[PDB]
Amino acid sequence: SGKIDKILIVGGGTAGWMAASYLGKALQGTADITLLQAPDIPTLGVGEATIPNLQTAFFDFLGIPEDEWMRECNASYKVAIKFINWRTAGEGTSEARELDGGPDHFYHSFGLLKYHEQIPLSHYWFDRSYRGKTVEPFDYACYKEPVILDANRSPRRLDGSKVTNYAWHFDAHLVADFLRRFATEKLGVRHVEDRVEHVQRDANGNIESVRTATGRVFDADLFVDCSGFRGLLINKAMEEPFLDMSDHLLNDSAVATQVPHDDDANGVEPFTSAIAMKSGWTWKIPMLGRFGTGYVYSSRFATEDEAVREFCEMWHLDPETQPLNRIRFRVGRNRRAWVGNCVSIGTSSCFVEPLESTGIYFVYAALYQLVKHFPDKSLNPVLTARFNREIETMFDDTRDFIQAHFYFSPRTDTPFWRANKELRLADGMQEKIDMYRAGMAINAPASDDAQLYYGNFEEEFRNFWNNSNYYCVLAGLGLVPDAPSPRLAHMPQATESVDEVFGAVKDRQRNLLETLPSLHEFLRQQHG
Amino acid sequence: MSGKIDKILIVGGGTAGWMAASYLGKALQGTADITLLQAPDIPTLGVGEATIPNLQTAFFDFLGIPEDEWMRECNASYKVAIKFINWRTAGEGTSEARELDGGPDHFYHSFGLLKYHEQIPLSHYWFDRSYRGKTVEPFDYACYKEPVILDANRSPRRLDGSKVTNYAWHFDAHLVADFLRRFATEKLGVRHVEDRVEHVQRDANGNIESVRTATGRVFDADLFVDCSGFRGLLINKAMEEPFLDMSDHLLNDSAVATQVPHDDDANGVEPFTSAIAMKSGWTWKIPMLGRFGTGYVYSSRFATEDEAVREFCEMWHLDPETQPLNRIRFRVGRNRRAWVGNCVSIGTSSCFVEPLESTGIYFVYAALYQLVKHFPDKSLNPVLTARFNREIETMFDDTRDFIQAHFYFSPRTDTPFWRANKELRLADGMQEKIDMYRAGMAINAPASDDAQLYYGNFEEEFRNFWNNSNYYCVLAGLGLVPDAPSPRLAHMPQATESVDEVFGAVKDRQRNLLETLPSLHEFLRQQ
Ligand SMILES: Cc1cc2nc3c(=O)[nH]c(=O)nc-3n(C[C@H](O)[C@H](O)[C@H](O)COP(=O)(O)OP(=O)(O)OC[C@H]3O[C@@H](n4cnc5c(N)ncnc54)[C@H](O)[C@@H]3O)c2cc1C
Ligand SMILES: [Cl-]
Repeated sequence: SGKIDKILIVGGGTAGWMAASYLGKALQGTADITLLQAPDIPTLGVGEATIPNLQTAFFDFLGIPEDEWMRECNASYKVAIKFINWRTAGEGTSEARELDGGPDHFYHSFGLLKYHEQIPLSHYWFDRSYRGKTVEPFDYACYKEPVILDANRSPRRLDGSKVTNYAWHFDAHLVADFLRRFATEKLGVRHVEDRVEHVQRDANGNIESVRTATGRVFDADLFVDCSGFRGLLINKAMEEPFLDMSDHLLNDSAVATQVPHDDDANGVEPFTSAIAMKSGWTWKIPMLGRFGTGYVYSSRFATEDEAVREFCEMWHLDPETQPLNRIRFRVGRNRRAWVGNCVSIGTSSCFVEPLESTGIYFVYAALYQLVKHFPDKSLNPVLTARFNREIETMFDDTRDFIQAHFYFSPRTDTPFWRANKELRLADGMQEKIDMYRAGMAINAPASDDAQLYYGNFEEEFRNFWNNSNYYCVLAGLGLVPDAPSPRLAHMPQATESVDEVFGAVKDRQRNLLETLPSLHEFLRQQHG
Repeated sequence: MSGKIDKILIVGGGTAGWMAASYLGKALQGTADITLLQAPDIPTLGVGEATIPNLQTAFFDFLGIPEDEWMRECNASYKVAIKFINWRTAGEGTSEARELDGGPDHFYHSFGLLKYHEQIPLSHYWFDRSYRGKTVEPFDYACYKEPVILDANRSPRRLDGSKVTNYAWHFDAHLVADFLRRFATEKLGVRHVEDRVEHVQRDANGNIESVRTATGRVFDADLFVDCSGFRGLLINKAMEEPFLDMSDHLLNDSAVATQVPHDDDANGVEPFTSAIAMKSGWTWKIPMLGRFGTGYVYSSRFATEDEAVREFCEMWHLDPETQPLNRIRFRVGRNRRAWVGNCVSIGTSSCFVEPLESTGIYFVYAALYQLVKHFPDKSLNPVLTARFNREIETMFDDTRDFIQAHFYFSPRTDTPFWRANKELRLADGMQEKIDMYRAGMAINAPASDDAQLYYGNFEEEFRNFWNNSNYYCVLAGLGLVPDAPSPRLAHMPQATESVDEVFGAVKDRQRNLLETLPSLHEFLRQQ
C-alpha cells in the first residue's frame, strides 16, 4: 500500500523530458522524479511537425504560453500537410507534376468541415461532383485554407488574430532542451547523466532498480521507459514482445538532413509537405531560415545508397558532403505498453512513420492516459489493462489511417507502390472504408466547433481521426463513395441552400488571400 | 435499383408507430409516401410512462413541436429523477420507505450533471472523503442539489417559468400517440389505414414485397417499418429473424398495473418517478395530473400472476377481485438483428427491457434517429444496415447491463428473487465497467459537464448514454463503492482541499432552492 513516492525516467530525448515535465507538473510535490540519460552521439535536427492539441493538451497543462515556448524553440506555423505527387508516376521531385489540368497536390488541413442540416459538407460536395455539377477538388471546395496556403499566408493577422487552426514546426532538440530546463529548474526533477548498465528485477518480475556504468543504483516505485527504440526496460528487462506491423506499413527507414533556406527570397510555407517518392515519401518541414526534410522509405524496395541518392538528387545536395542521418526504425507497438511497474512512453512504446505528425502526440497522449490511470504501490491490474487498451487503439487507429494513404494511391509505377496494394487493411479499417463508400461520415465529430474539440483532450482522443481527415486523404487520393449519400435525395431544401455554404467559403478564402500577411512577414515580427 | 426509397409502409399504430410516422414524415417531408396500417386493439388503462430529457430535444424539437404544445394536450407532469425505495432493506412490498441507518431507504438517480473539479468527477472526491471517514453523507445528497428539493416535492421551474434543474416528463402514452397521429396525418401527409395484416409477401431475395390486409387490400412499399409490438409481425414472423431472450441477465418478464385517482390539492404532486422494490420485482409510480400510474414488474419465475396481483393491490389498498388491472407478460430482450432486408423494426418489435430506467420511448426515437442517419436507397447497401444494427445492439445491451446491475448489486437476500439475481452473471462488458468502478475509475465520464451540450446534442448523448454520473447514482446508491479512493487524488492535495467549497456550493443551492421554489403542484396549477 501507499502512493507512488519515487519515479525514475530512463531516457532524456523528447519523450523523456516531456514525461518529466508532465509528471512533474501533475504530481507536483507528491513524488520525487529522477531522469537518467546517457550522453551519446546527437543527430541532426531534421524537424518535427505537430498537431493543434500540442498546446491545449501539453503546453497549457504545464502552464507555458504558446509565445514563450515557440520563440525559444524557433518554431514556425503549420496549417496543413500538402501531399505532392501521390497520384502521378515519376521520380522523386520537389515539384508537383501535372494532373487533370493542374498540379498534383491536395491538402489535409486542420480547418473545420462545416456541417449543414446535421450533415458534413463533404457529402454535399461529392453529391454535386458525382452528378457533374462541379469539377472542383474536395479540399478547394470545402476548405478556405487551400487558397491562402498556395500563397504562403500566415494563419494569424499582424495584430495577432487567428483565422484558422494550426500546429507547429520546430527542431525537436530545442524543445527537449526547453523542457529539460523547465523540468529541472521549475519542477524539481533530478537529472542524472549516466548510462544504464544493469536492471535488477524482483521475484514478481517488477523492476527493483537500475545500476549505471559508474556503479550508481537507482530505485523507484514506478519506472518510465523513454529509452527509444531499444526499449531498455519494457522490451529488454521486462521481456515484453514488440509487435512488428510491417504487414500494414512497408516503410521502415529514413535518410534525413536539415537544409538552409532563404526566407527573404522564397517566403515560408505554412505547411508540411509530404512528397511521394519511388519507394516511399519525403517530408519537408519549414522552420526559420531552413527546413527539415527526410526520405521515408522501405528497406525492402530500396537500398540505403539508392535512398541517399534519390533524396540528395531531389534537393540538389551532395551525397559526399551533405550531413545525413540514416535511420532504421521499428514499426508497430509493444504487446502491452505498461507491464508491472514499467510504463513505456515514446518510441520505446510504439512508432509509425511521421506521415501524419503523430510522434510527439503519442507521447503526451500516453502521458495523459498514465495520469488518468495513475496507480498506487499496489499497482491495480485494472488500471494497467485500461491504459494498455487506450494505447493500442490510439496506435492501431493511426496505423490504419496511415496505411490508407498508401493503399489508395493510384500509382502503380514502381514495385513499392504496387506492393502497397498487395497488403491487407485491418478489419477495422476495412469497415471504415465500407462506411465511406456507402456515403457515411467516418467518426463525425458530435459537434463542429473546433474550440470544444481541439480544446478538450478527452473529446479529441475519442474522435482523433474524424470524417474531415478521412475525406481529405481518401478524396484527395481519388477514393470517393460509390454514390451520393442516400439521405440527400430526401433533402431538396438542404441540397438547395447548401450553395450558400460553398459560396461562404469562397468569399472567406477570397478575403483572406487579400488581407492576410505572408507567414514570413508574421514570423519576422513574431520572432524579435 | 438505385432510385431513392419512394414508399414506406409502417405496420403498427401505437406509440412507436406514430412516432415513426411523425419522425420519418418530418425527415423525408415531400420525398416519400408514408402509409401506416393500424388495426383495433383491445383498450388498456393508461398506466403511465416516464421519460428522459432528450425526448424534447431529439424528438419534439425535431418535429418542430414546442414543449408547451404537446404537454398541454397530453396532460403531462414533470420528472426530475427516479427515486429508488426499499432496494437496500428486507420486507414486504410497501409504498412507505423503511428505515436505514437513521433515514428512509431511498436514493435518487436524477438528471443533474456531476460537476468536474480539476478534471475529476465530484463522485471521486465524495468517495475519497467517505472512505477516509470525513463524511457519512450519501452520494446523491452530497453531490446533487436535487435530492433536497425533491424531498419537498419542489417544481423544476419557478413560477416565472425559469428552469432550475434538468427534467423530463410523466404522461399517458396513449395521449401522446393520439397527439402524434393527428400531427402526422394532418401536418405531414401520412396516410392512415385502419386494417389488419393478414399476409406478408416476400420475394426470392427474402425482402418484403407487400402485405395483404384482411379486407383484401395489398400494400407495397420500398421500405417496411415493423411497429407491431411484441408479436413482431414483420421482423420475426415474416422475416423469421430470431429473438434473443436475455432472461439470463433479467428475471422480470411480467407486470400487473393500473391507474389510481389522486387528489393533487390535498397531497401535492411528486416531481419524480418512484421505483419501489418488492419481494419479486419492483413497482413503478408515475405521477400525472389528478392521478398516478403504477405497475408491479415481477418475475413469473418467483411469483404467480395471482400472487403478483395480491402483493400489488394490497400495497395500494385496492380490491384484487374488482380493481381494473392490466396483466402483462413481456418479451424481454432483442432481435438478433433489428433491421433485415428492407424490414426495420422500431419499438417493442425490436427490443424491450423493463421500464426501470425509463428507456422505452427513448429506444424508439433513438432508433428513428439512427435509421435516418443510415437511410438507404433502393439498393439497400448492407453496410448501412449492419451499422444500424450495431448501434441498436449496443444501445440495448448497455441498458440491459445497467438495469441488471440494479438487482445484482442490491444488498437484499430476503426472498428467493433477490437471492437468485446474485446468481446470474454480468455480461463481460458490464463486469469490466465494475472492475473499473472498483479501481476508482470513472465509467464513461462525459466529455464535459455541460448538461446543455449533453441533452442538447443527440449524437453526443447517444454515445455517452450511461455515464459516470448514472453509474455512481445507482451503484453507490445501492451501496457498491470502489475498493479504495482514486490513487490520483493522493497527488492532488490542493484539489482535495479546494473541493470543500464545491460541496459547499451544492449545499447552498439545496438550501436556497428549497426556500424559494414553489411546489410542483403550485406550478402545475398556474399552468
Ligand atoms: C408495462 C409497460 C410499461 C412501460 N413503461 C414505460 C415507461 O415508464 N417509460 C417509457 O419511456 N416507456 C415505457 N414502456 C415502453 C412503451 O410502452 C413503448 O415504448 C411504446 O408505447 C411503443 O409500443 P409499440 O408501438 O412498440 O407496440 P404496441 O403498443 O404493442 O403496438 C402494436 C401496434 O401494432 C399494430 N398491429 C399489430 N398487428 C397488426 C396487424 N396485423 N395489422 C395492423 N396493425 C397491427 C397494433 O394495431 C398496434 O398499433 C412500457 C411498456 C410496457 C409494456
Ligand atoms: Cl428554459
